[PDB]
Amino acid sequence: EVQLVESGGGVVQPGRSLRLSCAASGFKFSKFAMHWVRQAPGKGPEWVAVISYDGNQYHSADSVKGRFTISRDNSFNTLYLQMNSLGPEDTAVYYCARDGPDTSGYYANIYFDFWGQGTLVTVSS
Amino acid sequence: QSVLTQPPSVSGAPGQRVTISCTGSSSNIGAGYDVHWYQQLPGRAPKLLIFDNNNRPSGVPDRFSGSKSGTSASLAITGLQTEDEAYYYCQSYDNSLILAVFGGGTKVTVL
Amino acid sequence: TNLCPFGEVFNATRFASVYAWNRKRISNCVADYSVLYNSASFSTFKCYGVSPTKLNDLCFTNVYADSFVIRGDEVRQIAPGQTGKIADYNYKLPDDFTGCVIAWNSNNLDSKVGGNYNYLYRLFRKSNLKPFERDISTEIYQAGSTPCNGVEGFNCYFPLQSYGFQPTNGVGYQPYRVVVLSFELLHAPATVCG
Ligand SMILES: *[C@@H]1O[C@H](CO)[C@@H](O)[C@H](O)[C@H]1NC(C)=O
Repeated sequence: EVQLVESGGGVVQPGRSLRLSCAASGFKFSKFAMHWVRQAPGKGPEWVAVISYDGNQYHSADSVKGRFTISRDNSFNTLYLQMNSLGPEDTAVYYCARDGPDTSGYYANIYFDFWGQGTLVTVSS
Repeated sequence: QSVLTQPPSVSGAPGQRVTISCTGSSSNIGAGYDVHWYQQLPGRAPKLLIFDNNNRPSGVPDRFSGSKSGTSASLAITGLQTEDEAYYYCQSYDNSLILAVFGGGTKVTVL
Repeated sequence: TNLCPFGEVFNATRFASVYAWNRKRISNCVADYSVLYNSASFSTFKCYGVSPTKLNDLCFTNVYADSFVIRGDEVRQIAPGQTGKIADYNYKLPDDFTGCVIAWNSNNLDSKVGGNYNYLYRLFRKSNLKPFERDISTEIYQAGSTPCNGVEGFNCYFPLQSYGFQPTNGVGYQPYRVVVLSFELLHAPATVCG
């Protein structure tokens, strides 16, 4: 069964940096690309970043560009997300999601088939 | 913020049908990209419900159907029960902003 | 009086890889090239041996149409008498070619965030291609002196390479869709004109 578990969330004062990860199991982790998706409390989900299946190519959302860096370890079956200089608008429940296997029409369509559980990340003092 | 526009809430009673309409702009849906739907139970991670136009995945009842036309999409629930008390989201892709976009979400209520 | 099917070749959802280009025969029907030439959406329309304007007045026995997707910098190698990694190992045009070459940018359809790796192109081969030939054998390449089989360790390289397409690439890296026609213009009763 495809299952993903994440950890690394906690309360932090503004201005610091955090690093969290989720570990996959039950499928060939090398073959599939991965995405990071956050969800603010009360609103809809928002897309964050994506990494290729080998780590050579990646992409990030315009909102968090220059602050969020993502990395991947193919042998260890873990992928990491690094945040620098957290702001008050970064409180969410970050999920790590798996890219869709088959999408039929066109090549630019993306969808998320298996989701993790999420970690509560909040910033205050 | 949510690029796709979605109604805030849809009411209903067991027995009949309810519909959710997810409308988009020229770039996101009018270009030709498809529409996907997820279901998020209260207190649980969102789960894929309708990938691609209709095309239900494994392990789902047939009560859920969807279609896309023009610049909008609609999801249909048939023979509603009390079990469907949750949130539903519509997702697509945008070629001008260059990122995946999500809908505002609709809370389906069963009376 | 059949309209001729140019709509399931130009508007196909997914083109094929350059190393396995797909060819379609065209017969009977009634071609109409004025609409194609007046679309004003193609960035390249080169015709060898016949001017595009006079294409509604002469007709042929059959018309061949083959299509593929290649990089934005290799589009100049699809021409008679050119050299490169595409013209030598993937697609070769004879020197007495008579047809038209059409290409247009297709970034919005063939590239996705995180990289698109479903398009391949041959990169290693022991000899160049004769005009209008395909090869789809993926036998391990033999380089150096020591012979190797079924292994890719040292001096034995997998032939096919993978294009990496992303929407943020430069103009010289975004994918391009190419369609090449060909006309015989010799003998036999003609079948395609109007
Ligand atoms: C492809 O579809 C578009 C949609 O309007 C149409 O304008 C165009 O003529 C079609 N291509 C061909 C070669 O007919």
